[PDB]
Amino acid sequence: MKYINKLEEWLGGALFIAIFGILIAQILSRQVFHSPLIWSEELAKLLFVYVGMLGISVAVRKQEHVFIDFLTNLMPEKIRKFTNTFVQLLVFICIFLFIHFGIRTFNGASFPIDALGGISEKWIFAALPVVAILMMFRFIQAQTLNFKTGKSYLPATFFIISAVILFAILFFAPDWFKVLRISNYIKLGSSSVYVALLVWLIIMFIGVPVGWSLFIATLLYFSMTRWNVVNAATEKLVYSLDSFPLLAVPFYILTGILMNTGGITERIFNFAKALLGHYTGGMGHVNIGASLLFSGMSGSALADAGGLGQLEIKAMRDAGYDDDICGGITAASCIIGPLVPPSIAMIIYGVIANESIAKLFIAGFIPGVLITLALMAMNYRIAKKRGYPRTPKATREQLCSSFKQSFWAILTPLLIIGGIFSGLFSPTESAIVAAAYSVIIGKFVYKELTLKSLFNSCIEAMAITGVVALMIMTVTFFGDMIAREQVAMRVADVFVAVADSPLTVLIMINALLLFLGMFIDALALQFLVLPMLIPIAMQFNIDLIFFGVMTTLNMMVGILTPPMGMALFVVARVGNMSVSTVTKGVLPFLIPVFVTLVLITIFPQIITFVPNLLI
Amino acid sequence: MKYINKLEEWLGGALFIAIFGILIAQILSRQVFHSPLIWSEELAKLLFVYVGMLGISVAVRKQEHVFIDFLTNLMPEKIRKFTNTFVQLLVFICIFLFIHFGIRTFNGASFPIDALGGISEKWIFAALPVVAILMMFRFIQAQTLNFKTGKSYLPATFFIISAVILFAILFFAPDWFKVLRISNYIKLGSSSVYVALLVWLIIMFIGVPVGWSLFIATLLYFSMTRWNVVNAATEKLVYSLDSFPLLAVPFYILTGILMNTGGITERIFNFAKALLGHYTGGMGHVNIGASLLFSGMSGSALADAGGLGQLEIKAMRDAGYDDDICGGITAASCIIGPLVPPSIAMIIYGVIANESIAKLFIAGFIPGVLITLALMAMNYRIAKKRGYPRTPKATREQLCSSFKQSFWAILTPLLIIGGIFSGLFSPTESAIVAAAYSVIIGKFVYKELTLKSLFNSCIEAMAITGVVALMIMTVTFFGDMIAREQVAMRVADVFVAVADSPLTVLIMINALLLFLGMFIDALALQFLVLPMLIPIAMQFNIDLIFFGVMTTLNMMVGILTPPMGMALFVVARVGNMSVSTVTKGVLPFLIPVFVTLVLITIFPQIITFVPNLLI
Ligand code: NA
Ligand code: NA
Ligand code: NA
Ligand code: NA
Repeated sequence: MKYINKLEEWLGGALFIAIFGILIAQILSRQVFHSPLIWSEELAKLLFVYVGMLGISVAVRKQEHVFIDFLTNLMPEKIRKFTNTFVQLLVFICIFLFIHFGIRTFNGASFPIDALGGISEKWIFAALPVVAILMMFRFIQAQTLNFKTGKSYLPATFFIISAVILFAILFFAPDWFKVLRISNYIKLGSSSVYVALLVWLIIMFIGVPVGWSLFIATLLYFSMTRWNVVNAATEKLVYSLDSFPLLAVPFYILTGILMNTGGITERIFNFAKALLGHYTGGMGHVNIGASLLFSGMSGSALADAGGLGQLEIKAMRDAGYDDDICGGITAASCIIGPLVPPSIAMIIYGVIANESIAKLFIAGFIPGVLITLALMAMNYRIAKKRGYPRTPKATREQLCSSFKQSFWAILTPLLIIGGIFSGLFSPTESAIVAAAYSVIIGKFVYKELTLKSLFNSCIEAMAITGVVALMIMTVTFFGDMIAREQVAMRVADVFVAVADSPLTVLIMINALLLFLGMFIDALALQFLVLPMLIPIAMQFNIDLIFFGVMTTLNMMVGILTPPMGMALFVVARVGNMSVSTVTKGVLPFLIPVFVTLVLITIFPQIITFVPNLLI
Repeated sequence: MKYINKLEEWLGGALFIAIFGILIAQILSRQVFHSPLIWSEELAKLLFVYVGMLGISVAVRKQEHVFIDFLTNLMPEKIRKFTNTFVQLLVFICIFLFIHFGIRTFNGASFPIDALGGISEKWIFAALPVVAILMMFRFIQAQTLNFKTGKSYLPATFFIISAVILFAILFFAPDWFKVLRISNYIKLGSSSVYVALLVWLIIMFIGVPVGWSLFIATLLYFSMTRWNVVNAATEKLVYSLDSFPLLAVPFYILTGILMNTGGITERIFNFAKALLGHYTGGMGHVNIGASLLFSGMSGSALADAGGLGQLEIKAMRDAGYDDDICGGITAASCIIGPLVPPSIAMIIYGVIANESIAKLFIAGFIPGVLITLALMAMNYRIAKKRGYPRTPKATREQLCSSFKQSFWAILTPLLIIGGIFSGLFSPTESAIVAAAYSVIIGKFVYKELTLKSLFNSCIEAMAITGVVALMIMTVTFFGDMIAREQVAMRVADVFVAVADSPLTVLIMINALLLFLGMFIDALALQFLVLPMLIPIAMQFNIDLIFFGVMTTLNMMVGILTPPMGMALFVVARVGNMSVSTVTKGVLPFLIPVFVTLVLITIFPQIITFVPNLLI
């Protein structure tokens, strides 16, 4: 079907541009003309729903949804074939039920959209089935290649025939499906939730994506007890994306993509080198400072690691640094980005826990500074011990010229931090302002931007957001089961004798997260673990801002821990060195991170005092 | 199918607003910032193509396409049933072939769109089939109502079955249609065009719409001689709408609709009454002046007749004027609008004849003033003869206040005329400027416009333009047949002994048009007659600007001529009087119009000298 080969990309880019313009107009009108608008937010959320659905469809087409690949890599090809067939079957079922629930909920929408002219909510609720059909088509398309390469046992015609038969049964004899209700045959009772979770773990491990396994577990739970209750909970699937705080993700991603161009990074690194280059430790300090500077704009670590390593490692190697130490420094300095705001992890945690993003950012600011100072101290100690030389002192004129060149680029982090801390802007408004400023600077003051490049960047940002959107909707759906069955209360009742001692609970949770982070990627681990943990945290009367900061730091420590750390692989690839050297170099730099984690775990006041002062 | 019940309206309104904004930006940038844009025109035309197709679809759904209804009104109901079935059959066939040719031409599009980034022309050519499917669905929908009320013999299931069978044949064995080629059975030869024209007339009279009958005639001609040649000509169907001069129609219509509000007309009429009300003839002069003022903004006569009669007739009746005279004045004064620019008829003539719209607009101004002066003279003569009284002289303060009130509204005609005459703007730019100014005035100075009202007005303007678009495309298609066979040359060769005497040819053409205008509406008559007349005019070396002006005046005279004059019916309805009295009152006022037509026919220098001076 060649004439619909770019529908999602083009339509999503158009919607993205429209939303960007709408929010820009809102901010400009409110701040300058003192003329607040009452429809901009509603329209932006309405469009964002469709943007998210389109991103999900693109990800489904390209087979990019996140999944756990630890046990998969240990399987033979023959064994992998069966499991890869099974996961396609499950995803087919998931998309079918997706379409069904979308149609039903669209038919059920009644209330109007006040503050937008009284329009009906059907406009919001219609995005689900319309894009679900396209997702089904994309899945069928991908099955052709899957079977062609020999990775699955099922062709596309099988799925087409099954879809036709299922639609016929649905539209002409739905009462037949009442034989797929597990409650007919066995009454499990209270153990239904435990069985559902047990099968959830297995299907997740065999290779099914997290976003689909979270849906399958809830469907099994409802089928096990009483099916007709699913209709009440199915509205959350759509209501989750209609959120204003969640809207800041794509714009932060776009800002990072725009600022990650080669020209800007060169200026920033040149300034940092001219500044910090002449001290004992030298290029290590330069690398840490550059990472800290880029943290204020980037919302992720791997982007920083893969954007600057080629440049930094050259300087450190040339100065006289060993390969293992330089790899370790490059890998370790990357975790600053997710901690210093803005940060995608904090946004996800706030959305899941219904906490305010601004307080999370303010609370998490300090740990970034502590980690940076500790890293500088350790780098100084190592460089002094190993007897490296000192680079020449830079003269003033080079500092002046480097600062003059980098001025506009380095101004952005101050913009964002001032906008958020002072309360002038909300996080979404701050993201919009940063994106607009970056676009202006790229187009005019550096000439590196063009309209086609901007459109491609918007498409890329939407594609990235699509992966997160599915997990968000499904985790919101799964939280319904978790809360209804009161799993947290039962777990707390089981874990007696540790109450009144929250320190032991924190230690246990930290140990569990540290152990799990060795084999599972951070992004999947967050969604896997948070829904079960947040209610248990609320059970013991643990502050949620501090809990969010602690969990985010503990998960970011994961990308450094063998076997499976993305930072290690990226650094080894970029610097052209064996992963063993990178690992041995990182080992000496893990002590500061562990010490910081211990300090914040035992002294919550450190985290919790700044946000109260500011808010 | 409830959830697609407003698709055309909403999408077309959105596209209309987008085009309006694009042209506004182009004009503002070029005139103020001296920064010409090279993509605005291409984008506007590309969007206008889709707007026109959507309008055609809406008109097809509502059954509003123009047709000749003279012979139809004389038929019994039982005899009307057969013909009404036949016309549905023919329209079904026409839409089917429309879809087929759209698909073929979209597949055949190769060249790119320079000045728009090199995009492919498939974007332009894709509008045809996509909307043709929707037109087919709307036709099938309307057939249900048609059969329900007993006006046709065929249900909708019949058409659905026929469409399915025809599509199956088209897609799986198209070589079967080669039995529908009339050239297999009889080789008519040179008489093919004559036979096609004869059947064209025959089917047109039984009530088939003009737009479909032209297409049917062309298809029959091609099938009669050699079918495969149709593919070369089918591109004009799409290329006709991709025209910049044609883009001025909807915006002039929108300007008229916006300015036809109750408040503005009240101010204009109050000013006119305060100005011209105290002279022998009085309210007649007032009515003529008000019509002249409204001509500069309105592009049609019936709109002026129906938007002002209720107010004018009251004043004339109260003054002491008889009913027949007041009806005659009201009916006669309406023909100023189509003559004084802007005018839709002149735009259509220029599009069909490839002449410049600006020259036609400048040339048609003088007759619009001669007619007004002659009408004033005749009204004075009648009022003096019948001994009506004189109204009191208005004092200065009322004149000052009426002016002060109407100032902004009455400014618009000067805006348009100055913009066009001075060469500052092209007609499309002038239309855009007038629409923007009217919107601004309605929203701010007079506080009468709202976004919903503007959207509804845009929808109405698109609906009106949809009717014209189909006739434009089909007449462009039919011109190919007319030019290929050289009908004009043969007609000229038949009509020997009149060459070297263009006066006799003009007299013959004028007599024919005057005779035809008695039974056929002006809008249908223009498309019916122009395609054959224009080549014959070119044959005799007759200037085309003068020919266009003369034909437009001759056709506008039609709406006054019984049996069938729309002006008479509208005036009788609005003034609540019998059509016989309206006719007998119009009779005395037809002498000035005939004298003006004779004068311009015998003295082309009256028309042809102003445009040469200005251009
Ligand atoms: Na960050
Ligand atoms: Na790890
Ligand atoms: Na006019
Ligand atoms: Na007439």
